[PDB]
Amino acid sequence: ARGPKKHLKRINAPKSWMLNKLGGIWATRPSQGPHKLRESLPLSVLLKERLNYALNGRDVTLILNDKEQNVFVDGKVRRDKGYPTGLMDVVRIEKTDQSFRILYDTKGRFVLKSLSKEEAKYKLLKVTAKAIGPNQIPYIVTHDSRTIRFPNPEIKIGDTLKYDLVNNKIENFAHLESGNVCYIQQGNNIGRVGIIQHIEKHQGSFDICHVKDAKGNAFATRLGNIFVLGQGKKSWIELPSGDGVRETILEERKRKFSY
Amino acid sequence: MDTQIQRAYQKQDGVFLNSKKLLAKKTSAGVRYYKNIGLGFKTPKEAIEGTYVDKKCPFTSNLSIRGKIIKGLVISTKMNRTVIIRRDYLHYVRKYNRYEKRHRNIPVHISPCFSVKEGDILVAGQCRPISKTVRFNALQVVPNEIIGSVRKQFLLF
Amino acid sequence: MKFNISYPLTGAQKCIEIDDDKKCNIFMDKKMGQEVEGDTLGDEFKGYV
Amino acid sequence: GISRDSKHKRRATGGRMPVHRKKRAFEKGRPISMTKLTTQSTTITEKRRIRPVRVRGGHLKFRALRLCEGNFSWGSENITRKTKILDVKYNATNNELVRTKTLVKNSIVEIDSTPFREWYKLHYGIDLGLKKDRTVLGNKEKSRHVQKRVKRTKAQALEKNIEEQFVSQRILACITSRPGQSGRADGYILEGKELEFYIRKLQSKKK
RNA sequence: UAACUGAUCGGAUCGAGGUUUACCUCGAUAAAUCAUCUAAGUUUCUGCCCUAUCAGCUCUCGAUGGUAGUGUAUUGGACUACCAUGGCAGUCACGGGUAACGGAGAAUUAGGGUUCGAUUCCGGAGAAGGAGCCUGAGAAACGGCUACUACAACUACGGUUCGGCAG
RNA sequence: GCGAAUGGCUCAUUAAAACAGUUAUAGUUUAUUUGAUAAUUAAAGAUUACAUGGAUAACCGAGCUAAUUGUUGGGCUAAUACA
Ligand SMILES: [Mg+2]
Ligand SMILES: [Mg+2]
Ligand SMILES: [Mg+2]
Ligand SMILES: [Mg+2]
Ligand SMILES: [Mg+2]
Ligand SMILES: [Mg+2]
Ligand SMILES: [Mg+2]
Ligand SMILES: [Mg+2]
Ligand SMILES: [Mg+2]
Ligand SMILES: [Mg+2]
Ligand SMILES: [Mg+2]
Ligand SMILES: [Mg+2]
Ligand SMILES: [Mg+2]
Repeated sequence: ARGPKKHLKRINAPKSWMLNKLGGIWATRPSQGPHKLRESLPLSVLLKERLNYALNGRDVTLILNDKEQNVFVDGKVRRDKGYPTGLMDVVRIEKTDQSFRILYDTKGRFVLKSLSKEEAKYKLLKVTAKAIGPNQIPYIVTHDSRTIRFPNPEIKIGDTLKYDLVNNKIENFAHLESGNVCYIQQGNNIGRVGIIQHIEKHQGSFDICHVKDAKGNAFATRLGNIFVLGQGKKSWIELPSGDGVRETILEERKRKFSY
Repeated sequence: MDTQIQRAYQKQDGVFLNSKKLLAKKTSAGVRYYKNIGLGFKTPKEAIEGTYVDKKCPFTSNLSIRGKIIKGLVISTKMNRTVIIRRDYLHYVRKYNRYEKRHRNIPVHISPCFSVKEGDILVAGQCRPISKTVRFNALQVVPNEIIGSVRKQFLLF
Repeated sequence: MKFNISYPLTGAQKCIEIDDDKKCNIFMDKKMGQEVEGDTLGDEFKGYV
Repeated sequence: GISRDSKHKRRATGGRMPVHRKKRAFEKGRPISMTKLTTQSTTITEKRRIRPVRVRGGHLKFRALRLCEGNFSWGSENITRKTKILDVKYNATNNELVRTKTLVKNSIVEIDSTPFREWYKLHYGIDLGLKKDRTVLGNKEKSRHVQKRVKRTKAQALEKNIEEQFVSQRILACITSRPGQSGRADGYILEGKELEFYIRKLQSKKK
């Protein structure tokens, strides 16, 4: 192909953005950042269609360009129409001191969870890779594309850390092993939260995992899609749509219109 | 003098020890490149105490194996350390609701270690492109007997 | 052959028209930037380079 | 646009193979770069010449066209000094490369023993000049000179082939570097297995 | 540890807001390596419409494999040299036709089918035909360049064109 | 300094080729982004670091052709250009 793509089509932009089909023809294309294209929510989407603080396109252009700084992502200022806010992030709306979790539904739509000045401090990080680099030093990396220097050594590659944004400090981690709580970042099963049952590795190039939860449903997904929302039953963050558990179309009806 | 020259103009290893070994005049000097592709595969006894210098081997080289792993019958023994395996599968036919027979031929590389024979089942791994056709290396060989035509032979192995 | 004669030192831009053939005959078969002896212009150019 | 697309070939079953794509730029194929030697400036003044080529990513790749000095390492001792290469002999790939003293990654050549001679002298007290004067030590044997002994006694049984080499001034070694790729020319000094062998190619080659 | 090159990098740059000093605070931007994002090469396996009034095909230069090198961003006969003679086929090779770019899909449908998909998504190919290239992180680009074939525009016929509407 | 290699149009070519569903990259390149990382400036040289050096657009002025975002030619000063 000519070179590298550079736009994005209304029609082609992820169902996670709950986008306007009739809308236009395009859609703000996520900027190369911390999260992958599909797994992200560009700010313009976050304020216009989400919060609804903005509206028309120029509305954003003001907000992120205005010399006041109205948007914060993980304790930092952002002024990019399409910064890819990803899973388990913390976004603050300066002018109102609003704090949000970037989390998927139970139906897989990006949801905004309101946090208390309390959780707004800690953010959950999942461990990408772990190896030693320059001059005998250990480095850990998080999905959030965080690069960590001198990390606690009791941390295996597929771990989950709790991060104190305020001090850029770590605390209480927890690997994925039979008996923990987890969130699935993507898949025919995303947005779910349950107890890890067991992890059968097949090495041939793809390991799998099982899970249980509230109504004790059986879940199946690939490791790469498991995010440890916590150690031993206690979750670490407040979940959207009540608990991370979806209902039969049948259970939804009976709960709402009670059929 | 044989395994070394034999026509070709030299045959070392990936781990260029040799001549320098004369420095460790007491322990074991006769080192050869040792490896283990793992993936639930035993490393051939013959592979270790061999004099063979095959760079295209999966135990004597920096040749990896990844993803696709095959099992198929062998067709030809000719060619230098390369063999053709034939796989026999059925194809379904939407309309008639039935199947037909079909065979894909595969270029496989054979490290000297295991000994070939025509008409035996073989196990190939997915190794990087080694040539126009080659893209599979032998990792486990099972000897088998077919009384005659290898072509006639068709087994949903 | 018309001449666009510039004088570094001061910044003098002058233009001379030299119709007669005989004078210009010295510029023929000379390379770029060569040293011209502008005495083949006995006129106003008495002893110039 | 000397390309290298595998399209202009014939699939397994030798039937010609189709094309709809004009030669695309990423199939680049740069002009070969034979590499000669200045161990004979009879004409060639400028000793060594290396031209840098702008490669993909944006990097540069230095290309060796003409040379005269490379770097070599003595396997056994773990020594490595930059020396002047002499004449190329036996290129294996083809004998023409030897006829044009071209430098292939694996071209077997000769070098000046000087740096190695100089060193083997300082660390063992053995010059390697014609055999008789063999050693050259100190006058008094009480202090640190006691080590040149300890090492020298390490039965420095440097193959009968390594020995002859030094004295002759010439040294055998093969190269390990793509001149057309990095611009340099580095090689290891020949020994045991290959030495004995490559030499044979040379003995029988001429005889 | 040994040495090689030194054309790798290690800031001679730029704001604003503060404030009785010694300065202080928040930024711009340049640029190296590792990650990261983005995208791209190349790749495994499986699947295509008619047709033998197409049965043997590929192999003088590569056709199949081995060796060493080139070359590339890297793998590879991708190209060179030397060596072996293979590689494919009636479970249709090789060759030919297609008013054939492939999908997602479209029309009618008891079930099974029949016929289409130039055409909003995706991937591919191309910009008059064809080859070559500059530049760049990135194209053989083509609303950039060079030559040829056929052409388009101006001319004081010397020469010129930012001349290619499949936007 | 970036961009101009996105898009936009078209289907002529093109039947394991392209494509699709799959897989590999331990066989690779990726400007822009996000996270992190740098105590030692190489030798010879040379040396100011409270910080170096030289030149050129724009401009001034002369000019060519019937001709075009053609360009000669002289004089003037700045960079994250160049050195
Ligand atoms: Mg943008
Ligand atoms: Mg893997
Ligand atoms: Mg039967
Ligand atoms: Mg770079
Ligand atoms: Mg100030
Ligand atoms: Mg090779
Ligand atoms: Mg055909
Ligand atoms: Mg069709
Ligand atoms: Mg299209
Ligand atoms: Mg593709
Ligand atoms: Mg039109
Ligand atoms: Mg295929
Ligand atoms: Mg001037």
